Amino acid sequence: DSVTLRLMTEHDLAMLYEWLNRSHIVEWWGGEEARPTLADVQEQYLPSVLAQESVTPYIAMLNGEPIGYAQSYVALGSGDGWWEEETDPGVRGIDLSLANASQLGKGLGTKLVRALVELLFNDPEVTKIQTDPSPSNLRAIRCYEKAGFERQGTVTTPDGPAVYMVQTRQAFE
Amino acid sequence: DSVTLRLMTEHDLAMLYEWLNRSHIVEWWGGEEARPTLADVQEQYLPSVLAQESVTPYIAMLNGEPIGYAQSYVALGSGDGWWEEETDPGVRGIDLSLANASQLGKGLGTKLVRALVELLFNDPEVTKIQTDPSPSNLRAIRCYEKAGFERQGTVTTPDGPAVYMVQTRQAFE
Repeated sequence: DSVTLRLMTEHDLAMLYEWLNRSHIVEWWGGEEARPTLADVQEQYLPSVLAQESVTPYIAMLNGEPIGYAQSYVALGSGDGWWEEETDPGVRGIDLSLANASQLGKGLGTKLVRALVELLFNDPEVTKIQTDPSPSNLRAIRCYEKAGFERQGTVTTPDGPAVYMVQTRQAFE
Repeated sequence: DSVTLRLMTEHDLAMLYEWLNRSHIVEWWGGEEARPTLADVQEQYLPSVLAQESVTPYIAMLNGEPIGYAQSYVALGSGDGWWEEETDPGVRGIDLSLANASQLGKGLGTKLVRALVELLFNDPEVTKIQTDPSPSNLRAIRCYEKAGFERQGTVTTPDGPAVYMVQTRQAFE
């Protein structure tokens, strides 16, 4: 049980494309529809395109095996209505939504979160990590808390209410 | 005649490597030194690595042929002491130092500048483009002025004084 992260590179885009075609669920209410093409993936996840939005892509690995995709982003200046009240350039948010996109039968839980937190605090410009799980996602909230995150309350995002959680460098230590 | 820019991808790293061992000048005051390997270049300019620093890499093209490399960056929050007085997330900096690195002949002047500015302003989050040429570089400064930038004065950077120049979305229109 060794969970670790690396930068995602373009060679990973084929793999991500494969994983998104595993994770593809059309719910009865039917957003989604499409189902991504290799070109769709390249277009959305190209590292250079993510760079324009201050997003950094990662591959989460279990025992050297890539099992999912993660992203960190600079909260401040995110746009499309995201994190509009942010003031501090050092806040990084994390997006673990694709962190089991390979559909392993078990999630890397707080181990995954700790490794991402540790990696991000390696950059001296980073002051605090935030994450915004669904208010109904009690298990993810608990995993974040076990990893050192503290619930701050519920915020309205473009995707709806979210439970806003943070870990400062100081708290992390 | 027709200058365009596209996002740089990993495929371009070899070409960039070649351009760099091509426009390679060692100055009497010694620096630059080591001389770049493919590995140095692929490591330093890997788009995912640039993403971690909120830097977007571009390949400048003339009539569909690659002639040089350009980067833009989010000024706010850059660190290593860069742009510490910035407060606006919408500010993007440009770095044209390698924009004629193919050294295939005559340089794209204002045309290049305008195309990079246009591309950045296509992002609604971008409020202002900045550039920081050497104060002795009177010709670069003139090209930036022809392209719509306005001198704001001289600022101290980690690399010494630079002439601070900007073009607001308003001014560009």
